[PDB]
Amino acid sequence: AAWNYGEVAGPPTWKGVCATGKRQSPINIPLNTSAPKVDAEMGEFDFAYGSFEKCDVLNTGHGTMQVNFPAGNLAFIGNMELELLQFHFHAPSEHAMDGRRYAMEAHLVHKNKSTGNLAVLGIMLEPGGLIKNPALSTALEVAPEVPLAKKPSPKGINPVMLLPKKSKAGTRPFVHYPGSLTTPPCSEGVDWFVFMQPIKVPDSQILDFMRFVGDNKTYATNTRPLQLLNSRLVEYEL
Amino acid sequence: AAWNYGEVAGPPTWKGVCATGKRQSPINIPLNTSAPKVDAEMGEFDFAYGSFEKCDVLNTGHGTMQVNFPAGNLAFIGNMELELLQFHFHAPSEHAMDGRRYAMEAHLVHKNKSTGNLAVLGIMLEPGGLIKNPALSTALEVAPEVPLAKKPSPKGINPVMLLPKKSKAGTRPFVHYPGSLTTPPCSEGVDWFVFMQPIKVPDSQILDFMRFVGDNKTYATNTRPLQLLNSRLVEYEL
Ligand SMILES: O=P([O-])(O)O
Ligand SMILES: O=P([O-])(O)O
Ligand SMILES: O=P([O-])(O)O
Ligand SMILES: O=P([O-])(O)O
Ligand SMILES: O=P([O-])(O)O
Ligand SMILES: O=P([O-])(O)O
Ligand SMILES: [Zn+2]
Ligand SMILES: [Zn+2]
Repeated sequence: AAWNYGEVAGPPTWKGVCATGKRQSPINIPLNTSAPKVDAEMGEFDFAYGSFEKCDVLNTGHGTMQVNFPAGNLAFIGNMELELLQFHFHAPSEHAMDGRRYAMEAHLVHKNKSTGNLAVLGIMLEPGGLIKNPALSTALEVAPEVPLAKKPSPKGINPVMLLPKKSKAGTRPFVHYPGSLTTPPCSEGVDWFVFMQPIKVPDSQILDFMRFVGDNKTYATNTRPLQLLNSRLVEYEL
Repeated sequence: AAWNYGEVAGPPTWKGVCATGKRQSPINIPLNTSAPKVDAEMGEFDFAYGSFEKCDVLNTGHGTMQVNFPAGNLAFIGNMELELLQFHFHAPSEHAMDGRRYAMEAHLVHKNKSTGNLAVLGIMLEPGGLIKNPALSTALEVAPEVPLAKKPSPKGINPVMLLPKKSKAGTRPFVHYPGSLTTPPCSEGVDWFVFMQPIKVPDSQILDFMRFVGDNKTYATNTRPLQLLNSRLVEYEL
């Protein structure tokens, strides 16, 4: 009949810009579309991330844990310098590609040192991996139980492990578009770069994360529904 | 302000008995409780599932697939004859054990020949299994992806495979309680038997099922919240 489970009741009740905004994330990312793809002409990312950062792991109390970093983790793109602030995860992925979401999505949030605005790199996490992603692994182990608490992690964290390998041609193809934080206050003016290439994590880790989101008592999600592109352009650095 | 993702939005708005009835499923099943427990004194289940070749797999448009059986598969418990009509699944589990849901719950739905009620057997699926479960596997393989569509299974689907292994005393401990269907119209007078011993399953299959629940484009759940026990008691045949 006309009964369903439906989507989580949360997001559609969010107020503020979350409802009125016209530049909201996440959005769909067409990549097998018939429409012309506007090249972002921005170059390739160059990453200067540390290999054993010492991090605070916060429990955001909204599902994901948040691994915070000290300065000196820099990513370079389009003549700007982005500094890494923190990473966290969402399951399922928040962006889709051609309408389809992935098992998880890592978000690596940066400050644009050039501008002061927020930049966010999104990486899709796919099931099927056989090597435990140590960044995600450490972030699940150190994650404090009490919401809004934060323990320092004993192990180091290499955030490079949440980025795609360079392809056979040396690229890390991506798409770029202006958007917003995916959680309240859903603030706009955020620059989004989303990597086309997923990383393969093991299925155990994805379930571990959904378990974390469900507070070790069930399996839950923490993703916002797709938003309307509106008059925005997605730019492709393939 | 405060905000969350929440749970799915559909269930709390299901109407009719879903809302008014006082014998609804699922429920939390205490086990590590001081409280004394009423023994079911019903003996152990015996299974005579035979006519499992040539059965249909149906996509219900409500998340799970449903493996329909022909007449002739019987289960016996107490003085009672349970005729298997179909099985399907939920992720995460619908019933909880001390407030803990498992990754999946299998529901084998029978007609109780002896009372003219339905009877539902309920098995928890945990991750961490080394062998694909064959019933769940074929269910996933054969299940048509188009909603409302059904397809005959080429291979035979042995429903016994969804039952936990006998304990080191020859038994499969379970709890019994009168409840309802977990989906609308939530009709009451369903006999629930929930087994206490989960079956371990490869994480691949759990994500594959959550994938199926998500129209093969996301990962989603299909579970109703827990329901008040009210006047009932839970019978334990441990
Ligand atoms: O440091 P990368 O950007 O060459 O990996
Ligand atoms: O920035 P490079 O040294 O990884 O090419
Ligand atoms: O990609 P899978 O086979 O781990 O589900
Ligand atoms: O950084 P997010 O949580 O707003 O996506
Ligand atoms: O393989 P497990 O650790 O997810 O059970
Ligand atoms: O068999 P159920 O899922 O309607 O309880
Ligand atoms: Zn995020
Ligand atoms: Zn069910």
